[PDB]
This record gives sequence, C-alpha cells and structure tokens, in this order.
Amino acid sequence: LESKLIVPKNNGLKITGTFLDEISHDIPHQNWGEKEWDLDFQHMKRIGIDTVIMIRSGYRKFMTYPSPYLLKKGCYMPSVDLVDMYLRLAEKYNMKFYFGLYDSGRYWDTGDLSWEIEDNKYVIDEVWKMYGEKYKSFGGWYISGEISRATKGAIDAFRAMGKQCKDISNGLPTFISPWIDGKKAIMGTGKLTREDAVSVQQHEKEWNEIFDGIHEVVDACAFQDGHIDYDELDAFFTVNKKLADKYGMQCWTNAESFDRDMPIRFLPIKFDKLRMKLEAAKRAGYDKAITFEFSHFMSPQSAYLQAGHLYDRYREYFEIK
Amino acid sequence: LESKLIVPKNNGLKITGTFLDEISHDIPHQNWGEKEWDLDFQHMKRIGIDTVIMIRSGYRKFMTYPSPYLLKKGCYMPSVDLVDMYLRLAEKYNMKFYFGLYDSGRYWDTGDLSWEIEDNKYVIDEVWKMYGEKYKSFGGWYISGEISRATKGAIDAFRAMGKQCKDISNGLPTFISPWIDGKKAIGKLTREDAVSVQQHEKEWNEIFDGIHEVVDACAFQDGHIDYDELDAFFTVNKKLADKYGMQCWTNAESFDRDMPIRFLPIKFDKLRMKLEAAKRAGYDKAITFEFSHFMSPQSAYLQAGHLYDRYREYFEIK
Amino acid sequence: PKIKAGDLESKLIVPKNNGLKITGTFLDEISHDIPHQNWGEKEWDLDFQHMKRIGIDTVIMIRSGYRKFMTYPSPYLLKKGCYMPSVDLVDMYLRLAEKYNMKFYFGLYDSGRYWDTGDLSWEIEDNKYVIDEVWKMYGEKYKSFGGWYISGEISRATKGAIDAFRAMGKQCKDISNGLPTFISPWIDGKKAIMREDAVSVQQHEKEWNEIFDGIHEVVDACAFQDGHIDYDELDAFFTVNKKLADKYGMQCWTNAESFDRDMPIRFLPIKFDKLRMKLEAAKRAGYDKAITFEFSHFMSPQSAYLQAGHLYDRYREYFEIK
Ligand code: NA
Repeated sequence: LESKLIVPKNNGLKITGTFLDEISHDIPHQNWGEKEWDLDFQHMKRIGIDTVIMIRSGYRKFMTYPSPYLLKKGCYMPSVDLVDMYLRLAEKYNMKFYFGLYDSGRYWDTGDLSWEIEDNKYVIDEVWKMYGEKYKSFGGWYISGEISRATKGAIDAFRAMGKQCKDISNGLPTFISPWIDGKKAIMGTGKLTREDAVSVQQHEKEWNEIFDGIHEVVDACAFQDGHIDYDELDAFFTVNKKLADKYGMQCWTNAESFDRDMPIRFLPIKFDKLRMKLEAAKRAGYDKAITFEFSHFMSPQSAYLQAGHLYDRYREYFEIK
Repeated sequence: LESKLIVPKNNGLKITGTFLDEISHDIPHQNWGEKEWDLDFQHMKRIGIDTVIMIRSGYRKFMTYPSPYLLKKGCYMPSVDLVDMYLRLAEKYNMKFYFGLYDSGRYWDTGDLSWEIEDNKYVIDEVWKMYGEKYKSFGGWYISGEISRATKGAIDAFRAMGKQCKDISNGLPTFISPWIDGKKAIGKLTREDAVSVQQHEKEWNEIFDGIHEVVDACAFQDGHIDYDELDAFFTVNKKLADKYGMQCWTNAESFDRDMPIRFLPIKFDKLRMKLEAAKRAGYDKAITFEFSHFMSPQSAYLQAGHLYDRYREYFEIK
Repeated sequence: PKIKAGDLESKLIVPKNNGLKITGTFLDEISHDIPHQNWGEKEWDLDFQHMKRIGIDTVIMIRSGYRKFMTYPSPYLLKKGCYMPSVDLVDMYLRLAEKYNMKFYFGLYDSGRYWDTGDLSWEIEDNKYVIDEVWKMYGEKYKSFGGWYISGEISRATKGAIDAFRAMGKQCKDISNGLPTFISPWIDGKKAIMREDAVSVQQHEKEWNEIFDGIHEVVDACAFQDGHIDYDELDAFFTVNKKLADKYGMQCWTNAESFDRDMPIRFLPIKFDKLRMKLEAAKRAGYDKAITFEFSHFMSPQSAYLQAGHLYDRYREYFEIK
C-alpha cells in the first residue's frame, strides 16, 4: 500500500546537505561508531545528499579531533578522530565536507560573539595543515557562531573568521546558519510562545546591516526555518532571498527536520510541515536546502523510528527510488 | 518464559476503542503512510478493538481532509486525505469510525467553548455529504471540545454540535471525552487543590442535565486523578451517567502522566488498575488515548510493543 | 543500504581499558522517573544475559516500594493500603540472579515522607516491618540474596539522615547476620538543579566527614552518583570521596550514571566518551567498584532507547569484551 497524495509530488526544494551533529549542544548522542556512520552516509547518498557539515569542531571542553591547541587549553581528548572519519566517509561517497568552527561557550555566556575569534585563529590554521591540505573532500567552512538579531561583535567575528578561512584555504566556500527571532524562539524565556516576535521589517533592517558587513567573506546564508509559523514562510523567505540577492550571497534554507511544536525537545518533524517549508523555499527561488539533521531526524538508522518513516514519506513525495 | 502473575487475569474492562491522534495537539508524528496504518489496524483487530475515533478533523490551520470550507479560511492543504483512509481501513477491518469535530484554537485561547460551534456547522455539513453518505464505516461523532469543569459556553456548544450531528446523520451516536480536574491536571508533576468528588459531581450534574439528549456517552480521561481515587470518581461518573441515561465509558490513557518525559507508554500495572476499577464500577466500554503510539507493536516507543504483550498476557488474547 | 559485515570499528586515539569496569547495575524498580519498559520475565532473563556478557556480577533493586507501589506482595504494605503488583519482582530477580550467578541487593522501601519533608528519619518505621518480612520471605530462602541498598538519597547534611542510616543499616545487618549494605547519595554540584552555587569540595568533605563518622559501622560502601558535577571536577571530588572512605574504613564505589544529564530530554543514554571519562577518573582515584544507574534502559541492547545498544557496543570495544 501507499497513501494517495492529494498535493503535487516533487514540488519543493530537495535536501542536498545535512549537518553532522558533532559536538551537539542539545541532541542526545546515538553512540555510533564508524560502521554506523558509513551506513548513514549510504542512506544520505540514496536521497542525493552531496554535502555534509560537521556543526562545531568543539564545544567548550569537548572536541571532535585531537587538537594540539585545544588540548593545551585543557579540553578533553576524544576517543575517536571524527574529522578524519567524516573526511574519509565524504571522500568514499563523493560528498563535500564543511568544517564547523569551534564554539568556546563564551559567546553563549555573554552575548558577545567576539569571544569566539581568538580560539578559531588557532583552530583554523591547525585544521588546514592537519586535514585541509591532506584530504580531497575538505570543501568548505561553516561559521558556527549562531545569531538571530543584531549582536555585539557578530559582524566583526564573521568578518575575521570568514577572512582567515578563505585566506588559508585559497577561497573555499563559507556559510552561516542563523535563526529567525520568531514566535517559537522561546529559548531562555520560560514561556511556550513569544508575543514579541520580530517583525519582517526589523529583521530586514538588522540583517541588511549584517550582510553589508560580511558578504565579502561569507558566501551563503542558511537561515534555520523553524522559529516562525508555517503561514509566515513566504514573508520571511522573500526578505531573506532579497537580502542575499542584494549582497551577492547564495540563499540557502536550513530545513529543520525535527518538530519545534511538541513538548519533547526534539523528535522528528511531521512530514507535511517539512514539505511546506521546502515548497516555500522553492517558491522563493532558493539555491539549496540543507537540514539539521539527517542522522537523528531522517535516517532509517536513527533511534527515533519516526525518522525512518519520515525518510519513506520524503522519498515518496520526491519520487526517489 | 512468562511472568507468574499474582493477581487474577482477565479481571478488568477490555479496551475496545482507540483514538487516532490526528490532528495531534502534542504527540510527535510517527510519519506513517497507508501501509503502516493498515498494519496498525491489524494489530488493533487482534486485541478486539472495534471502534476508531479520529480525535480532531482539524486543529487551527492543520486539517485531516481537503475541506473546501477550511481551505477558504486559509488552512493548509494536507498531503493525504486521512478521513478517506481511515474510513476505508475501518471498513476493511469491520470497525466503526467516529469523526472528531474541528478544533479552531479559539476555545483554547479564550476559555469560551462557544467559539467552536461556527466552523463545525460547515465541517459537519460538508463531511456528512463528502463521507457520511458514502462510507459504510462512518459510525459516529466525537465532540472534541475538551473540558474538566463548568466552562463558559460549553453546555450550549455541546448541545448545538450534538444536535447538528444527530440531525444530519439520522441519529448516529455522539460522545465527549472530558478530563477530571485532579492532582495531575497541571508547575511540578502534581498539586494540592484538586477538585473534590462533591464539586465535580455538582458541575457535571449540570452539564449532563444540559447535554444528555444529544450526547450519548461520556468517556472521562482517567489519568489526572491518583490510582487510589479511581473508585470514588468512577462511582460518581457512573451514577451521573445512569441519572441521565447516558453510556459510561472510560478513556483509559495508555501513556504515563507520572514521568518527566511527556509522554511515553504507561506502566502496564497502572493501566490494569484503571481497567479493573472501570469493571468494578460497571462501565459500558473502555477506549484509549492512544493505541498507535502507546500500545502498538509498530510504535516508535518500543515500550508500547512490550505493553501490548503484557496486555495480551493479562487478557489471555492469542 | 546494508550495514557492512565485519569489524569496521573506529580507530581509538585514547588508551583502551583505562577506566574501572561496571560490575553492578541498579534494577529500576520502583522507578521515580524513568518510563517503564513493560518487560516480563522473558525480557528480564534476556537482559540478565546481556549483563553477564559484560561482567556484571551484582544487581540492585533500587527501592522495594515507592509510596503506594511495591515490587513484591508485602503483607505490611498491603495492610497500609498500597497496591498489589501483578508480578513478584523480588522473587523474579532473586531467581534470575541465582541463574546467572549474581549477588542481589534489596533496596529499602521509600514512603515518600522524606521527599515531602526533608527529614529522612520518617523512612525508618515502615522499613522496620519491610526488613523483617523480607528476610523471612526471601533472605532465608534464596541463595542470591546478598546485600541491602539503603535507598534514602541525600547530597548534603540532612535532618535525621545519620540516625536513619544507622537504624536501617543496623537492622539489615542484624537480621541477615552481616550482609553488606551501601548508600548511593549524590554530589550537590552544578547539575543538581531538580547553577552557580554548587557545593565546594571543602564543604562537601566537611559534611560527609560527619555523615561517614556516624554511619560507617553499619554502612559498608558509599557509591556517589557521579553525574551532578562537571567532567573537569571528577578528580577533585573523587579524591575527597576516596580519602573519606579510607578514613572510615568503607569501600569506595562509583555510581556511574549511563544516562545524559546535559540534554533537554530527561533522560536518554549518555555519550560514551562522557561515561568513559567518569570511569577513567574512578580508576585514577583507586575506586573499588563501579555500578551504574541503569543498565536495562541506558546500556542494554534490549532497551527502547536504541542509543543504549550502541553504547553497549562502544563500551565493549573500549574494554575489549567479546
Ligand atoms: Na526523627
């Protein structure tokens, strides 16, 4: 059996990139080894994922690789070099690997994104030498400092980090994945909804300033699409696309594949909500759709079995064999 | 191996109905298609489920079928006609399908249930014409406006919705599934100003007096009271149903309200106690919220498949 | 896509078998806050097999009852209005422990009165009856009954705790002719939020010096829950907890939590590297034994949390367990 769809198939932007949630801020670890990661890359390849982004090379004292710099700063040796593993898997499945910058926790504790520059000066340089120059699949940088609004030190940090990434790698692509300060941006507020969600006009004003400051060293912007309502997608995607076009940046969508509307934070999204978000991205003329996060929220291998079913609904809608 | 039970088996009211959690307020979606739903109806049939209730035909801008009315009001076209699917599956497995009324969100935002009547006037009409007259398994109506206490506009909303349902369908059954304003009707996981049995009886006596001519059954959610309060509340709820000639059902919750994850499948012994209390009180029928997530072998919550096995062992179901 | 056959193990970049192995687990009955898996004897037998494979030799039923819920048909608790359970779990666990040659520890009853008042001395009275009937019904009849778990949990100086632990430990030891007893308190650290005012190492030592002085004659081991402190605070607290155990002649255990306290879901299986770091710290401090809350949910291949089965595989790889 197969459900009879009552909407047109293949009418949205296909997901062609995914984050790899290491080091995760808030998603429980699946305790996968290389065998499980190899199988997930196969599941990704089947649906046409061509890009994998390791979200943050470290988070506070946790790291994804044996960094000589972070080890000297008192961070914890991991048991596996994940950077090496992901680069080898990306090469095996002919995917582009993007390296996420280090997150020290200082910006999260203060609101000043300039705290994140200094450690990344060392991380960027050692990673280029240790991995960038040696692995064919190293194809880009993810500037992992997340914001939604005008933020102290953000333009300066993005400019400094983007410039160093581009200079050392002879111009590999860079991108950011901020979020929209919408009605579901309730983090740290102690309430189920914001009655003071940002207006489209104020969002445009603040992001016009940010893109004016960073576009020479940030190639794409991939807004997280989940903090606004499903009837606000056209309004915000039109503005985000207009801003990307004005500054010559690629306009991506970070199509969240987890559900923000539920009392469990977080399980896989309802397929129709993801479909609506990808259809809106296609209507707005977006260049690429990526997702946070295939392995937990869309994989047949996920511990969240709703993810394997999401994968099947996704394949049916996009007519993927 | 099999555990040695130290209580008598088959000593509670068997579950013979389940909600279908569409459109869900707060349970994460399992992303099932018709294949998975067909298999879940088979798992339901094995344990003697004979009734399936689609809990709410829409919730705010989400809908379960291509409603011409709700689409004109700006609601979202779904990718599958779930009403058509469930009606076909109910007919295939010889079950009765109950249609849950539309939930606009206006009652939840104001506390006045009278806001839910208007959209349902259009929904009941178009659903009777589109489905009720065409599908054999369309067997009843679920009045989805949930309350626990005396509520502004509730008696008149239940009266209006029940009357329209009955009139258009030439008297198909109707029911409500309210909750008890008990210690788990919550900060924290519990509280100290739970409704008394006496005050609950007073308010529901007035509600049943007002609605009994067009509401055939009441299925209180059984989970917001403590397990040692079941006999007291079930005795009152059965006495009120008898007073107004209504059927007395239990909505035996199969998820756990006592845990910090909202929600995973219930501990079997808690469900057993609730079904045993319903049988002691002489209840007509037990339904559950919700088989597919909380008792199914197909659920993403694997504690549900184990619950299904403990349930079959207790009820001696092959 | 199909999983590759064979060994395709991650290349470890840390020394292997460099932490204290987990050789005991709680059995989370009656649970305070972990959703029930609805297992029967078949599933529990299989879980005991998964435990035996990794060298678990001790199983601890965490609390023989909690408020009106109980794990066995207690004549005393039934007279007090508590609920008859459908299975005698004490009988089941004792039979499974004997089958797999493990020691079973009996967790004392938790009435809820201490949780509602902050005074642990309220837990003494019901346990006088529970200890008495359980020794007669089970302790004298089952070979695998090997110890007692004093389930009254604290982290700081607590009203009536020293008196409670002394009374309960003494009755357990007297009735059973000296079987071992232990407690599993927690550290009042930065993750004890159920923070910037976490207890200092100095204040923790001061208070636990007083507690251990009062209870060491009838409490053989202390197994602090290791999860409420940060991973860079393990050496400081474990050094102090070992120093206190040595001063009072007690065994120094670690209750190595196998669930993650850093996540917005309370709780799913821990990240292996976090568990590894906690077991590595216990071994550096010279701890005698590692137990865990809780194998069945958080490390078992049978758990509903499939991250647990993967944790079991990472654990076996690090410890070279076949
Ligand atoms: Na006292």
